Amino acid sequence: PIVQNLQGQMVHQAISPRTLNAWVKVVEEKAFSPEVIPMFSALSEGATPQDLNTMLNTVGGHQAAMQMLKETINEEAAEWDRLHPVHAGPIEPGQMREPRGSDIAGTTSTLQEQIGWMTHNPPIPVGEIYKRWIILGLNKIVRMYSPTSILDIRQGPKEPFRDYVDRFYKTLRAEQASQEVKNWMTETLLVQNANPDCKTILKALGPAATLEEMMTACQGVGGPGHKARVL
Amino acid sequence: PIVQNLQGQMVHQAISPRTLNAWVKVVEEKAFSPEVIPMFSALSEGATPQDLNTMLNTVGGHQAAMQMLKETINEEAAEWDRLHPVHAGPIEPGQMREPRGSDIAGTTSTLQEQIGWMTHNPPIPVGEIYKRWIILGLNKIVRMYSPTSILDIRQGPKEPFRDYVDRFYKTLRAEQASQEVKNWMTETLLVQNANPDCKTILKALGPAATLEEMMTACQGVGGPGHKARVL
Amino acid sequence: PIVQNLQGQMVHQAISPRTLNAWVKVVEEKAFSPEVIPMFSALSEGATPQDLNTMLNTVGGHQAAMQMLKETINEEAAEWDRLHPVHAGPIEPGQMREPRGSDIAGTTSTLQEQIGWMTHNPPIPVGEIYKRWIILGLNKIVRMYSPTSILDIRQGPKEPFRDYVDRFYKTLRAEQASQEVKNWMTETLLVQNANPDCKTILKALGPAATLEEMMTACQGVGGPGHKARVL
Amino acid sequence: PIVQNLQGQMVHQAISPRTLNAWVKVVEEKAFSPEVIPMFSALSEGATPQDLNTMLNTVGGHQAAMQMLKETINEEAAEWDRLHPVHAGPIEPGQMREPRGSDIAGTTSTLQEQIGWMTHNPPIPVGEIYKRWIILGLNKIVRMYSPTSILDIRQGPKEPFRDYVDRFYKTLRAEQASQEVKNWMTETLLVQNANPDCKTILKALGPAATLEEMMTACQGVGGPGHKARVL
Amino acid sequence: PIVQNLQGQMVHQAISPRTLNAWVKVVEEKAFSPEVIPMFSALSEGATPQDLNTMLNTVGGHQAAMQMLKETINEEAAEWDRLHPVHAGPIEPGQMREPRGSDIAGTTSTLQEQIGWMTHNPPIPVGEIYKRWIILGLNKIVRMYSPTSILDIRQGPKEPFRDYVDRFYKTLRAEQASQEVKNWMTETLLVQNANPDCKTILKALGPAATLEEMMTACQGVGGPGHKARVL
Amino acid sequence: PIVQNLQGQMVHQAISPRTLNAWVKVVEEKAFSPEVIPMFSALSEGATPQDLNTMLNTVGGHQAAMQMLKETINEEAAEWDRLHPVHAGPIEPGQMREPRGSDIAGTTSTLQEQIGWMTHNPPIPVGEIYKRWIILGLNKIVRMYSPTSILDIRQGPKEPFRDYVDRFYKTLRAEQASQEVKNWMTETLLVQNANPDCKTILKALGPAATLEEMMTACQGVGGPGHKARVL
Repeated sequence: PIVQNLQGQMVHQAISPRTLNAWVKVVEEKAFSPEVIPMFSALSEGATPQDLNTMLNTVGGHQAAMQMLKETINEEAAEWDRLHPVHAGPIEPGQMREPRGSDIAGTTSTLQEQIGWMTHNPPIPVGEIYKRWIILGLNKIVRMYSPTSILDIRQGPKEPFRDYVDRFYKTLRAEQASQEVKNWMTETLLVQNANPDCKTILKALGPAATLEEMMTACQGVGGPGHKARVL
Repeated sequence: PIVQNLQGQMVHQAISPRTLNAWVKVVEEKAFSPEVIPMFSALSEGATPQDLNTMLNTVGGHQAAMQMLKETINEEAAEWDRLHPVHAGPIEPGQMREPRGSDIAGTTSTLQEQIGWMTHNPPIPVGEIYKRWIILGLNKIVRMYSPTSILDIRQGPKEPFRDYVDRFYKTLRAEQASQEVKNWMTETLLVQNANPDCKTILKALGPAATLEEMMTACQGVGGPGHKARVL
Repeated sequence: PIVQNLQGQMVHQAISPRTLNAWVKVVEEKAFSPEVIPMFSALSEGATPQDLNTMLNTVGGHQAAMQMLKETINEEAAEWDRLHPVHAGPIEPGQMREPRGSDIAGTTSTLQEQIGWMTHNPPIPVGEIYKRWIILGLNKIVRMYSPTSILDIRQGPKEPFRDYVDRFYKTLRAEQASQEVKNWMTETLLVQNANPDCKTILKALGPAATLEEMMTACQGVGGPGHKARVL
Repeated sequence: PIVQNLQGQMVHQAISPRTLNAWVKVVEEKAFSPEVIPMFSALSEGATPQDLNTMLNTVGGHQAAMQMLKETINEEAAEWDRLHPVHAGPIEPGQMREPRGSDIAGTTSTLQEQIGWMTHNPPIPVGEIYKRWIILGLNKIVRMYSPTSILDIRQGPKEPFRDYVDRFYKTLRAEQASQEVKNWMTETLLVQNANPDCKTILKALGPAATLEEMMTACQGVGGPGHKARVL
Repeated sequence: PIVQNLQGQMVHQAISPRTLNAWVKVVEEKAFSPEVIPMFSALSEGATPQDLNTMLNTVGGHQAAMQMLKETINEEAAEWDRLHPVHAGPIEPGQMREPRGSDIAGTTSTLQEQIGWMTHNPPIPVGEIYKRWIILGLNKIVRMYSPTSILDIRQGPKEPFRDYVDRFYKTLRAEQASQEVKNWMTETLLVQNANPDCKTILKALGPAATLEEMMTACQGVGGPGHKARVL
Repeated sequence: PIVQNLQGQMVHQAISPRTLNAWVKVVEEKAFSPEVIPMFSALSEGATPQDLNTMLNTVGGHQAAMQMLKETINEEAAEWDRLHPVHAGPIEPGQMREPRGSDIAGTTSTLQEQIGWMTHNPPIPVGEIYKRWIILGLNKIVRMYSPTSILDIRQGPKEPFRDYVDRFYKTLRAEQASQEVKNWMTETLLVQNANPDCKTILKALGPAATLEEMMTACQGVGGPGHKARVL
């Protein structure tokens, strides 16, 4: 990784292998749940492409999904090669070469080379770009492997609103369709697939009613207060 | 995180996945509680608004909680909107631009602008501002996860004052009413829903008497259904 | 806490959450036992009032004992407030005002200000005074848990004196009895209800003995359990 | 190792027992998996040849395997001596000299010379060469005691495609055949040993198509839902 | 404990709850065995009496033992008063006072007296004085609660000499008698209580060979099953 | 123990009982074993001779070999002391004395001077000498506890040159058998009861074939060695 807030010059610094074992622990235990991606976002911060392949390639398991990840990163590399014109040397003797797509994967590049483009005036953030390609591919892997579908989250007759919301959100989180697509569902579908006791407050009483009145909706067996269950 | 320092200039510091993994170990295995609030408060000390977000976005479980937390912040963001001036003349120097409420909450702002506002004279304490707005959504969660309802608890007929007080005090604290109301729970309701030996001792002891005597009451007695006392 | 202890150069450092979480687990597992009291003293060493408030209120242990521990902080600050009458209240740009009861607990006050009384000449011992208010509150909770009966610990005719001496020193650690009340019990409990062969030996010794002499005594019971030199 | 990032990068740090225990656990779970080579690359960041020897003899299990690895070290160490005619400078330690393949494997060298060499201008990268020799013996064991032959795996009779390729890509990963054979096995052995109506889909999609289109196919083989993670 | 020795700026530190949880697992495990005497004596070199009273009162079990430790300390605090009275010569304002034996055990002294005496030149080391009454205390508990005799150990018929010699040296360490007597014990009892076939091997080996020779001879009687008994 | 992260200044901290205990945790659980020696090196770099004396005397187990090691660390002191000319100074302000046998072991030395020597420029490394002395005692306990009699390790009559490896190389890790007589073990004894096909491969290549060449020889008997090493 590269560190530049301890003193004002960039210096390279080793990865802790314990953290790698913890990232392995989180995808070994929790798999393709959309919550894992935060640990990786924290992992990949302030990295090089050499740190990034180490991070991608420490996950030994899940190789269909890693091979889907590998296809997504090859297609962004390949996009990068056809969106530029074809020459890639220094503009003038003694200036540096231009980043290729494969250099961004650290494939055809070495640590000093990647870091001199990161420290140059102006720099090219090849590490943050390679992290994007993984992060797209993680967002892809969570959706592909989600067991539930966001239109068919439907509220039972014995299920609290808070329990419905816990099923809806996680599934909504793991689905990869757009932000406004996602907000539009929370105006529509969230109401639509609610049980009539919850839906009755959400349609008729609307914006006027308290947040609390909605979150304690469809929980009235035994009156106020939350109900202890082992599940 | 950030390193404010004794006489040096304040400085940014490298992300910890081990803090992050450690934080949601409480959410996953202890759940949300008044007891989380000073651990979260000590854990989120020295944190930027972006570190605060990384921590909250990690949380996978608890999504009717997470939605209660987002909504409860949107009131205090929109409160920040009208406090902010319509016109007051020229923007201060030594700061990148001037924030609005989303820029406080790390939402729209870059980690340079955030530390920029801290480094300006005087400081804008964006992450300390935000740190309460989370605690308010935390407060709201505490009132949606309460399972003891302050009227309908009582002391059982021969049950310890030690266990009753634990019963009444931990309920009282999560109840969201004014202190004058909270004092009425302890003045009236308390006595009343206590069994006759614990009220009778409390009636019998004077105002400068020991609480070590009150706190041992009702251990090895028969109470209603089993007594021989006429009162 | 404060670091550079007792040296003319003291500076505050935030408590690690790992340290705090060690104090939360120490408290949840060992509970309000005699053992945990000096464990609190270590952590209290150079704690501020503002750390001490965190330590007291972050813990998920029995609340009726915590409420009497808090009610001793309230008794001790109205006593201090009784001890020193205080002239002139807070003013906005002021410094080095007199410390009220509320402020020594850290309630009406802020970190920089608490620091101000500790770095004064000669220094106020702001956390020590509050620290002593907690230690009393601890000691009172041990008297609530005390065995009802000292006369039903096992003290029959085969029960050995060293194991009985544990049974008694644990019955005493809970009671916390004065040297004049212990002098009554060493004769007419301890040495009286010793097993026959050991009490014959203890009748020759007499009960005014030291523990070192009492433990040295008892060679003439069968086997090696009571002997001080073993063949 | 040196993990130093401030100053002249010269201050050596001791490797930790705790880290070497977390490493020893990985060998206990997964000795023969290629997810170990990046964990071990991550553990050998910044190592001296003393440290590399400490880490090689920390593993106690897999006797024949770590004595294959040591065979492999000694072969390259002897390769090195007939690759280089005439080693420059003293034949004895502790004066300016060319490290032999034995000084490189740490055997005739000292930490004192190993730091001299790594701190030289240009730096002589003894802990990196010694790393690469361990990596070459480690890959050979990892391929040698691999559990799966690529040829003998097949799809199961009422089995999905998703768990069949979960194994096939992971098996193609520690495969010893070169990329041109690896693409023939992808091209042929995948779709040869696929079950008949998936073979249908495979050939209908063709080879150039995204893997993601194939990962959503052959799911009605598993039928109705009955075992996935609860939201 | 006192840290940062020999730079010209001594520092004091405090003991973390996680350290304390580790300490009292170890002291309650090894209370009656000599194993405890090095642990205490190492931590004395860096401990104030306030540090040593922390290590004493956190242990939490063995009340006859651990209190008799404290009685021994107050016994030897009394001794100190009449072996050296404070202040035989002059005394004046601004001069550092002589320690009393209650100032040694920390009971009457402040922490600044205790660091002040220690950090003088030639030093007054009150931590090293207090360690004598501690180590005496430790020998009194392990002497009284260890019933183990050097006079009942022996080698059975199928017992390895290495197994007998290891138990004998462990019971030798436990036995409190001066080295010249122990040299006698090895001379005599160790040959005398050895197994006849092996008293013959030692008669054939003679008296002037090494400890390595006795324990590597005379082994392997235990059928196939011998491997469980010896390492 | 000492720690240093920066040039030309450092921090001696007091010995953790947690880290003392880890060493005890390796000895109590795994005893004397090859991997004690790595772990012990990784631990002991920052340790003073007083740290190392604490680690030895805290052992409670394996007491006869702790004596064998005590004799070994003492005779190495004697060999260091005897074989350099003696000109043994006193404690002299601003002059460093010449380490002698007893000084290297802490015996006739004190904590200031142990930091002194270890942290000079160029260093005087007494704890690095003292490491090697302890190590040389430990090779003897291991060599006693490890297997022996390389001649008696035979191949089953139905074995296909394949399963002897793990006991055979454990004995060769224990002490190295010389290349001619290890050829002779292989040619004369080891292959003697073997199938004709394995006897034809072993004689063609010679007794000194690679462990890679032999484990990939004799294919498809189904004998000894046809089990998984990790499952």
